Amino acid sequence: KSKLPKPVQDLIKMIFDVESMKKAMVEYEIDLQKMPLGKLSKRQIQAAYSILSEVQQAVSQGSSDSQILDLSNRFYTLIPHDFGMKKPPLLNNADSVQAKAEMLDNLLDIEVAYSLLRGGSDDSSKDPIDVNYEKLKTDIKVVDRDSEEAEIIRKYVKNTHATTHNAYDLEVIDIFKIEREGECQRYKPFKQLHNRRLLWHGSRTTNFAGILSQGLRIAPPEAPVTGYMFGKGIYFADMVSKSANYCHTSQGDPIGLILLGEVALGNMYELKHASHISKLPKGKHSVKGLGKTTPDPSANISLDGVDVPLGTGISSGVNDTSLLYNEYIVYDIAQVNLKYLLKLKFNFKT
Ligand SMILES: CCc1cc2ncc(CN3CCN(c4ccc(C(=O)NC)nc4)CC3)cc2[nH]c1=O
Repeated sequence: KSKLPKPVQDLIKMIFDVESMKKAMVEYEIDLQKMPLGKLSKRQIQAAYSILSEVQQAVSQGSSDSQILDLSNRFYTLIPHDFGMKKPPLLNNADSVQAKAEMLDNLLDIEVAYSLLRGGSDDSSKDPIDVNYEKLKTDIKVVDRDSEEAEIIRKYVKNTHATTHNAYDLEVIDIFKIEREGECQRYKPFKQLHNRRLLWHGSRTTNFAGILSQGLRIAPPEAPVTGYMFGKGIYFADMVSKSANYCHTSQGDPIGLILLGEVALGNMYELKHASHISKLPKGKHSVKGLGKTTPDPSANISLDGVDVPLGTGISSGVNDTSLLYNEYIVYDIAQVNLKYLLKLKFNFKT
């Protein structure tokens, strides 16, 4: 029987749950009889991204519905969807391509989780919770509720829930301090960069075995750059609720997981609207999508030399922006050092 703290054991059980992975695939309208969890592979996902790229080239060039049909059908051949004996919906627009690119990004983390469960050894004398914990190659410690770091984190949660995200409220259940093996070494060139910020990154519970094992990653070269607002990078928010929406929790599944990462932003490339960029302009280290609302800059505090933007939301003074709240994007995976993982209870008001 595991000697791991009970919150850590509950975390491992949550993230390695196979029925949750199947549920996530059904939510995507994936046909599990044709493409079960076990048959998902990086080469099939990468091929589907390439087809999505072809569909997008065809839509941006103003092709007809009759022209696009063959391209759209190719995507469904690679990733079989649950439509029985009916014609699947046509992928003939930017929105349809973006939704599919987002689904494939998730499949990449689901594939990692399942490959970890299937690729090791079987020993009945060991607690499977300890076996699965070791597969993450991440030290996970419970942060003491009465500590200085816990007070800072709870204040960040309490102060940055947007009024426009008021259909639910958040309750912090557990705060974990995380250290992925090799991440500190990888982060070393960026450890003293200016503008290092502690930012949020939400994801579905089914992504976390992938995130803890492999870290936050960028969609592969096959992925269409136009399927993401600021291109292919790692996206973060300074408002807890903006990132909590990416957990995709519901009344039927109200427990989510959210990360706090130290992000080396350096010289920010400030943008108000979509820019499907491949690379950053010379001298820039990140993109800052300018929101209408920002946490109050005078309330910014420091936690182990990193800026924590935990002030309540105020007007940024930015006009004519596509964004209600800020977002930060890095285009090199080495610019992120994951620090904390929070288990949240979503209390739905609807
Ligand atoms: C503005 C705040 C914000 C934005 C946000 N945007 C997207 C996502 C979804 N997430 C993107 C990365 N994704 C990949 C998985 C594997 C690979 C891989 O294996 N690549 C090689 N790549 C990509 C998994 C799905 C979550 C988000 N959370 C937030 O808080």
